[PDB]
Amino acid sequence: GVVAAAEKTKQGGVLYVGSKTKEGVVHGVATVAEKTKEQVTNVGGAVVTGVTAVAQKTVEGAGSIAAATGF
Amino acid sequence: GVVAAAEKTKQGGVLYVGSKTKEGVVHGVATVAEKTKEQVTNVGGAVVTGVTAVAQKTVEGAGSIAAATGF
Repeated sequence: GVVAAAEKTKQGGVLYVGSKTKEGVVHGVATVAEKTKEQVTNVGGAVVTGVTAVAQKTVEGAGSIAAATGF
Repeated sequence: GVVAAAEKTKQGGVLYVGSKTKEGVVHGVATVAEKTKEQVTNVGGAVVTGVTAVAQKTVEGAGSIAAATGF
């Protein structure tokens, strides 16, 4: 069936961000529906979201997503 | 100067409105500014405002508006 497996076996830079916004509306991962059966959202990584969203070295590993929606 | 005068000396229909809206956003008389000196709004009549705004025989009289904005 639906199987997810992730293995991480580890045997063994200036970033300046400046923002100045008077008004800001930010939407990240958004799923919108009126009539649906399944609305599954799977997050294995990063969904860093904001007016000044900064992501630095977020997803650096074994990630597995298995979805069997429907049937 | 600024003078307003109104005199009303009175010496002596089926209206069916049906509305069906799932979502409604209604704005009537709206004045929007970021930097202004005067923002005067004068109402002598009717500003009937709504999702199902109905006006029937509203302004039937002597109405006077005198505005001396500025100078």
